[PDB]
Amino acid sequence: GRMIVIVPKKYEEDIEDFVDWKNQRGLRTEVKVAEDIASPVTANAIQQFVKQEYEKEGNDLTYVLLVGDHKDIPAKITPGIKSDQVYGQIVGNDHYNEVFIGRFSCESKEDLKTQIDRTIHYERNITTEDKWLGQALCIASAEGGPSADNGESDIQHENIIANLLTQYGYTKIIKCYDPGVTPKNIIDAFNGGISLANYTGHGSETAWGTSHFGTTHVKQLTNSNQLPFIFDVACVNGDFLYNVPCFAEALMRAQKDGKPTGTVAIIASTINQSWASPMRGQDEMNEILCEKHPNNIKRTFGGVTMNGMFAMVEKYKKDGEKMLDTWTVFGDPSLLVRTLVPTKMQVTAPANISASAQTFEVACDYNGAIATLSDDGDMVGTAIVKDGKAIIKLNESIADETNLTLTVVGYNKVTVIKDVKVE
Amino acid sequence: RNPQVRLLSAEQSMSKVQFRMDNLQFTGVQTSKGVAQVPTFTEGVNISEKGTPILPILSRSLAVSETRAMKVEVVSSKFIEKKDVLIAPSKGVISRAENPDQIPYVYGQSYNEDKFFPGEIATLSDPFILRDVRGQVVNFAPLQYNPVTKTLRIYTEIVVAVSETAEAGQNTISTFTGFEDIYKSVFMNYEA
Ligand SMILES: [Ba+2]
Ligand SMILES: [Ca+2]
Ligand SMILES: [Ca+2]
Ligand SMILES: [Ca+2]
Ligand SMILES: [Ca+2]
Ligand SMILES: [Cl-]
Repeated sequence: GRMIVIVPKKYEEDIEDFVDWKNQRGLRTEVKVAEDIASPVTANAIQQFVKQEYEKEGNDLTYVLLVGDHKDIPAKITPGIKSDQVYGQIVGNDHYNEVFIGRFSCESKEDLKTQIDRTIHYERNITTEDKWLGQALCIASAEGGPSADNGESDIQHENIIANLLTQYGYTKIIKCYDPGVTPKNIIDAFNGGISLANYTGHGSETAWGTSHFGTTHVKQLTNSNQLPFIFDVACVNGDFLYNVPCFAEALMRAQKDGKPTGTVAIIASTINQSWASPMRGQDEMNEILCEKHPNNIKRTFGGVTMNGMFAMVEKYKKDGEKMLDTWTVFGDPSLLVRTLVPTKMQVTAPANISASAQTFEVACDYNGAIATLSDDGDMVGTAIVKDGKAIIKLNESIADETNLTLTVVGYNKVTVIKDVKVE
Repeated sequence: RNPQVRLLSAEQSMSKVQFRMDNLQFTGVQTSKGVAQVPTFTEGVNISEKGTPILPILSRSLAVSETRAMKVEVVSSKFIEKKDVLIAPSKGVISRAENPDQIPYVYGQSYNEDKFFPGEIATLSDPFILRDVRGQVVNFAPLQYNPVTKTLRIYTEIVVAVSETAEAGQNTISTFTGFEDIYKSVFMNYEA
């Protein structure tokens, strides 16, 4: 597939390194200046642009990343709905998304820089030394009963998720169940190191009902580039239209001595959530995350969460649709999620490539890995590793080139980057 | 997931889906009319209107016709009767702004109506389009309850035939291969 980054003119130069990396790692990424769509930027204009981009040759548009807060790129507003997800609802009068939507909500250049830096570091720079991975945090309220999804209390619901994660390979589960959860309990879980967090309970625009951990406690986080992604079942935690930064925005924008803290990604609601339907969505998200043979789309934060929310519409109908529309992705929707401590890949590639070459062979011990040839952020060719090798087909001449960049990414693998000399 | 729910047949857009009751349980709850029962079963979901009996349903997605309106027909059904049963009334859609433990079970006017609720043992949800595939959800309602007679009908097996009609459908459509695995996981009749 491919991604379009919709960016305000003031942030156009700042997203350059991000776009380079996405193309370098095998995801075709283009930029659209928000003011070039319409000035001022309206929800309706974004819709007709995403729809017209989707209809372009190949029908391969899969991700849309929105850059900026609501004043920069607005959310679609309808009675009782604040939505970014509706931008991905292109084919059919239904709530089943064709395109995965994500947002880098920022009110400063620093807010954008830290969201770019944390995304690139997560995909490119995570090593076998990142031992905070494969550790999850389960948070639950002391409420829920027969009226909830699968007649489970929030604690019973989180305990089932905890068992599923442990079975998959998560080496540590931190359980913070009400009564008595304090903000310090959450601060310590983040600082100790976690790669996933699940929340089920009440919420406000700036805090969690269970723990009372909020936007004011985010400055106490010291998890420098040790960031979890969160499946958040709570009201208004993702209301990025609020007069002060919302819960999800504070965690995505968090910095400590120029290093990213908080979260790499979070799915949080812009409105009050229903009791049962988001529990179903949260379960399916964790089940898709814990799948053994999913596609490269179900390997992304947008793909995992959206496919999880599809079951919610299937089982809870109109109420599930209302939850899907408002359960907003904060972060890169194409983010290649990590669940465990990565293992190294054995990558064998020729040191040189012929100027008149049409293909490039790459040997890799991990089948399903994506091998990509790039030229300073411009994708030259990409191929999947099958039967121990990737045969990269060049989509342009490299006759005048001196060097090419080879990038190999793999699920829960250390990213391999090599230089290829052009002979 | 209910393991007894299986695809019997699949030809073009036509599908034969079998439902079988799995792990049916009843939870006793406090109500104004005394102890009432909250029914639960594997993959069972309560979408019952507030004040009407809690009668969980099972929903499954199917890849359907691209241009025509679909219909659902019960080709096979089997039920057992449970007499003098008090089924708990639905609390409806509860917001996470509320505490459900503090919300009481309140009986609506539907509890004075001498008929079986919801009425249909099989329905179709509104058709949708997921990228290049037109889909539709089939719903099994294996718990039918008459509040006046206090009789509960437990459908142990329901076989439905989902086929196209002579009518034009709602939300109709009209290389990339990335959504193939999504179609396989969403639709139980896609691989077939
Ligand atoms: Ba659950
Ligand atoms: Ca759609
Ligand atoms: Ca905001
Ligand atoms: Ca060049
Ligand atoms: Ca370079
Ligand atoms: Cl129809």
